[PDB]
Amino acid sequence: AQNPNCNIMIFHPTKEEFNDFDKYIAYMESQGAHRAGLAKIIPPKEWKARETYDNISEILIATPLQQVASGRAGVFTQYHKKKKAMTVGEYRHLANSKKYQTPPHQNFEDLERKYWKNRIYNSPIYGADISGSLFDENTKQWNLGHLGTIQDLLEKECGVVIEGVNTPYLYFGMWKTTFAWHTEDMDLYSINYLHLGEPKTWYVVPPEHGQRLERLARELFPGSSRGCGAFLRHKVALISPTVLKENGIPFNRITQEAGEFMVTFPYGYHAGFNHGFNCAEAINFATPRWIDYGKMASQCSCGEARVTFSMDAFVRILQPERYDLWKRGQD
Ligand SMILES: O=C(O)CNC(=O)C(=O)O
Ligand SMILES: [Mg+2]
Ligand code: NI
Ligand SMILES: [Zn+2]
Repeated sequence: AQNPNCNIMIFHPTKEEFNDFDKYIAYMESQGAHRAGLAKIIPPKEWKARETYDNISEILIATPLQQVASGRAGVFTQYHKKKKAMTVGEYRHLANSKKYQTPPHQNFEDLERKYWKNRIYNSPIYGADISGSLFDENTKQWNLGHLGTIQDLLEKECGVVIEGVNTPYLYFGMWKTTFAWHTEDMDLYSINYLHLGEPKTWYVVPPEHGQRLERLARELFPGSSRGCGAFLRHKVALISPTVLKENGIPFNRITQEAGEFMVTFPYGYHAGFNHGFNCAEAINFATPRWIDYGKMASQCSCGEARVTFSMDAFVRILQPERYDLWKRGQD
């Protein structure tokens, strides 16, 4: 078995290898990359997502989210308080202000220490989940707005045609903005490109060990666990690496820099934080190997997780027994 310790793998495709996205994903999996839950892909040196980022400041962040924490420094939840709209230029200036900017630090490890020590005492503002793309239409390789759609994959594998669309999302971050522990909707893959700015640190649990993380989360968030049988679908819980190590949960960590792709694999729980002002683009995707994970994906039916239009069909076709109750949650 390839990559039996489930280490995060880093790939350096050539420009020729960068042509066929599906083929490269399948290659990475042939080498065991999925066992980690997460892989990094460094694009060939010839490639670019677009010519410059000089003209992005007038993008609107219609609903910036203030991420307010509750709990202890290594075990907390976050809720999102909606703020008034602002442009990307306004948000950048905010991120760089004395109240929100990255503190002085020695290196990524020192910054990571400061994040876990101090995150809960601040409420950074995240421009998350903004439909759109920063890839130039002329970028033909690994263009996250031109990928094969999940509905087309389901149709090719299973023969059933379904409604729904699959488009990318932009994320504008600042120091301490945080993504809570989660897998993707329907335990899909994700791909994330860091277009510009400061790094993003990731933590990930190997898919084969995801249930160990779930069991710890039920112990650490006991009221949330009684409320919902899949409360990590709410995307609000944080657990630090120190706490994970204390409880024997297998995980790995890596820092993504501008110009790099990350791929998350089906049922790879991940969480992380931004180092400073940045912009990422991400989308879900599927492969033939996903289908069996999609059929088994947990679901939130308490009603909190409330998700896209296109997830309906995935539940309806892959999880017909659950359908009924899940749609009661969504309505
Ligand atoms: O970058 C972020 O805030 C969150 N991204 C992801 O969870 C992803 O790409 O799967
Ligand atoms: Mg603009
Ligand atoms: Ni994700
Ligand atoms: Zn729920």
